[PDB]
Amino acid sequence: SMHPQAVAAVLPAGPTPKQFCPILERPLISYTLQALERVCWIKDIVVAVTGENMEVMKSIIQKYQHKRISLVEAGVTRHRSIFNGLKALAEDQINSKLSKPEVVIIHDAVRPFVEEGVLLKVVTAAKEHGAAGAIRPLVSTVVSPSADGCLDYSLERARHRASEMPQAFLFDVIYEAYQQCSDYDLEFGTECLQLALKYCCTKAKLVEGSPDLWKVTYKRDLYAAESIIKERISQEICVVMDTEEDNKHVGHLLEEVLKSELNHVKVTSEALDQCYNFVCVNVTTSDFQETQKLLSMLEESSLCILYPVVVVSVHFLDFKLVPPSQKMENLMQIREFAKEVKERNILLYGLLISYPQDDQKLQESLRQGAIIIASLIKERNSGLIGQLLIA
Amino acid sequence: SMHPQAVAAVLPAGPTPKQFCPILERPLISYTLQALERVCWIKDIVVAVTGENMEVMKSIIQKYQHKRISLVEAGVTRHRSIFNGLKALAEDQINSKLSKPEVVIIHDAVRPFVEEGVLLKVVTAAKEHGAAGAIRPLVSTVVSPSADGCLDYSLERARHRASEMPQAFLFDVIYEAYQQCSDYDLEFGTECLQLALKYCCTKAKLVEGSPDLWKVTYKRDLYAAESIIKERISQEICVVMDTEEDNKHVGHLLEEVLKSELNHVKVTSEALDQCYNFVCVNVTTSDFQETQKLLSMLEESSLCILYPVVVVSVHFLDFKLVPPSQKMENLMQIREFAKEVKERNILLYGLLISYPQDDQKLQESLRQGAIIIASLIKERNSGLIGQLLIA
Ligand SMILES: [Cl-]
Ligand SMILES: [Cl-]
Ligand SMILES: [Mg+2]
Ligand SMILES: [Mg+2]
Repeated sequence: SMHPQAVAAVLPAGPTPKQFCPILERPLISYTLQALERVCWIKDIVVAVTGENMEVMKSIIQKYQHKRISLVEAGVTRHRSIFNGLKALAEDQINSKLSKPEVVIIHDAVRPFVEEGVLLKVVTAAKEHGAAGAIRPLVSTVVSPSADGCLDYSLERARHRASEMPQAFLFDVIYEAYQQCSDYDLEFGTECLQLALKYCCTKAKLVEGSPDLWKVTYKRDLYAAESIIKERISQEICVVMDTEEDNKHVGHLLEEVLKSELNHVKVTSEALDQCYNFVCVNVTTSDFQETQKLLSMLEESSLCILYPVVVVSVHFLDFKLVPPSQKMENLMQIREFAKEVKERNILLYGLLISYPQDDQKLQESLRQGAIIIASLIKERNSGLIGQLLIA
Repeated sequence: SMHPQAVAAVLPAGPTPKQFCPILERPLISYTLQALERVCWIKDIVVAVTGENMEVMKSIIQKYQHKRISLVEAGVTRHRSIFNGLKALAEDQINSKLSKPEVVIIHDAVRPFVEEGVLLKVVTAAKEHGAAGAIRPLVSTVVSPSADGCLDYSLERARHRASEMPQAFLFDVIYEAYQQCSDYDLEFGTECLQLALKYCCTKAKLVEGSPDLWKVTYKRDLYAAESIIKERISQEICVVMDTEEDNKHVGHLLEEVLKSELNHVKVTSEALDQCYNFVCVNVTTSDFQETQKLLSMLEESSLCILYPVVVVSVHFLDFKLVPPSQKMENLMQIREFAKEVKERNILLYGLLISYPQDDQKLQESLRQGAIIIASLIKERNSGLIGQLLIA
């Protein structure tokens, strides 16, 4: 209850920039906006986009239900885009629609893994100093080429750092800096903290940042970001079951084995909240009554808007190696359901567990079940939807 | 037939460095060595490792069958490790075991995506200039902190570049540079090209490099590298079949649909060479005679040493929705085979295609088959081995 007061954010969102490149069919900028919106004390988030993209952005705001977002037109350069964002926040006009912050954050649309910690640190350092920025060590040596493309000099790696986002400023300082800024610097400047230093004699505080702060620039960064996203949504599973005592027991049985086999995963069970993996468990039918309920409940929801939701429909059934033909015929309705719910961003898979078995055989099947489920969750791959797997 | 003559390479292999971190259970350094060994004209590859790791490295050389590798002891710093590598190549002693190169390449063990192109360019520039290095543009602004951790100054992004590997030198130049180098510079220097400039007045040629040249430093770089590796081994598939005319036709049928559905994939068919994906096709039995032959042929091979090999055993069978119980019982031997060959780094999956069907139903099953196969290839995930999938 001690959150910074009067804070807003500005994102310039103007190889080619990757802010609209999809990850799991969702544009990268949407993940960044989500990460910023989760920080309750950032009152307004001002995003600069170009005219050609203004409609894509608005559609993105609607589709993913982003809150506290005000759009402004980007300039041709990054400093111009940021200035327009600050203008919109200045509350110094008849036209102004937004409270003037004390502290403003600058972030980039292609840096989706920002969290409340580093933000708090840069906001706090900026109150005390006027300006602040996240830094990282250099991995590569920096060099200066001559006109003919030969080594002129090398810089001492230990005396330099890479400037990263987020940055934060006392609003009046940075706004005043932009108002004094030469048009040359607006065109060719890359670094807001250098503006504050040159035009307001404000020496920014450099805060140490995590490896997560990097900017998505290349294809390989998109790969890395996809993986981090998929890992983070793999850490929670909800096992769902009927009130029937048979179903509750196998459901809880599976819950327990998922907990013990998948270390560092939060597993819960609900009868029949930011969870994207569901394990629906059934003994008492050769059908999908429980799974159908769960799907209809998710087809409505906005869980499916934000990330692909994985649903594993699990059936405990009596059989030696293969279940009887007629029961297997019923289970194959999974294919049809999977095809339908794929359209709503749900990935539906089936898993058969032989029940009952001898103790050790059943233990092994439960472990295999857990591994299979973890695998389907990890990969989140649409290619295997509708399959009936066996533990 | 115009390859550079008298070339050798030196790799200093001494968060914590990631050269022994596994990707697909194979250490990162092994992928780099493979990439360098593929360049035929690099006569010797000298790798510096620390004493504690000398045995791991030797084991790695044996396990993955690396050629042309000579090991030397790493120093405590990077310049010391490189000097020892050059010493071993100098051929200026009774103890010398290696031809003296005209040009030597320096590379890093944690940069596995180096290819003949950039190598040729830096070797060629180094003949003409004495020294040469790959460069990249800067993504982040570089700054200098003051003692109290505040912004001192920012560097102009457009006048600087990030120095990357590979680098190459006329041997005598760089060897002479190391022989004149102060112990301070051996301790604190990060940049071989700066050595050549300071101690031999050699201005290195800066060659433009690809985004692939980056160094694996963080967990997120390991993710990216894994993805790139898996993508590159996904571009070739071998469909394997009996001489039986029935099997040849369904095998070739599937080959053709894989070609058309998987654009930019090289697909070939062999009867029953750097391919890690096999599709074994069978109509004429409810058994795995053809697949067993293929597995035994791979259990011997060194394909499985370098990358996990994916094998999809495909059965075309008559059935409406579910195949008859007794035939399904036979197909479940797949589970047992998969468990066994997993130990030899082979990932075995099963796929059932209903045959015959009406034209359009069969077309659809073939397409789904292709998507399933592509998915299993893409992910290369051990969790789903032994499953019988249905197209
Ligand atoms: Cl402006
Ligand atoms: Cl030495
Ligand atoms: Mg600018
Ligand atoms: Mg050194």
